[PDB]
Amino acid sequence: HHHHHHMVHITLDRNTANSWLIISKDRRQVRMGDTHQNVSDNKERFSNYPMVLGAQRFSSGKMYWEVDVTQKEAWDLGVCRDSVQRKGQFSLSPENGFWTIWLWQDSYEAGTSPQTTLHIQVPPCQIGIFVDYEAGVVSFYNITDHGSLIYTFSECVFAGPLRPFFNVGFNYSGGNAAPLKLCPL
Ligand SMILES: Cc1nsc(N2CCCNCC2)n1
Repeated sequence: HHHHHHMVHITLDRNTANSWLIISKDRRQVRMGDTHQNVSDNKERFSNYPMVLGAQRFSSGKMYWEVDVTQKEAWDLGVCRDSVQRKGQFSLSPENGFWTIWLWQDSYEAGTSPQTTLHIQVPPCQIGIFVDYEAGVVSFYNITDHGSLIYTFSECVFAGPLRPFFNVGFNYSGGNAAPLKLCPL
């Protein structure tokens, strides 16, 4: 992939975060806190899961960014509609407005309905996310393995503005405290 030259500077939107998340001062890192983080509730916040959106909204063009997932046991990454459900239980699927991959219990899977098994030989420490709005494409790249393709969602029906999507995952095990970090360009 030669997608690096569509690189965009992504920052996290505090106001969308689950109330247990801690976003860094530079808005480039997020991690699970050990308690509720002393913020008011609002209609933007993901209530049931440790999720947060990027501040940027995309309705055209080609966009690329990279996320560091080093030492995490569980996470979800990708893009979603600006109008996704925030409150209650829901599944990550294109029908619900999400184009995502994840790590869960040592398996990587794409957020199709039902979910698709991914085949990754080299556990990634960084993930590249490529969106082509006009083509209807969301692609995922293994930066640790020379940029090798992980998954492509094609014929996507975005049906509105897109936002970068993140889930740091729960930390019941004590092995998933590490942050998601947006990597420098
Ligand atoms: C609805 C919700 N968002 S975070 C959260 N935690 C309590 C459950 C134990 N793990 C810590 C995070 N619950």
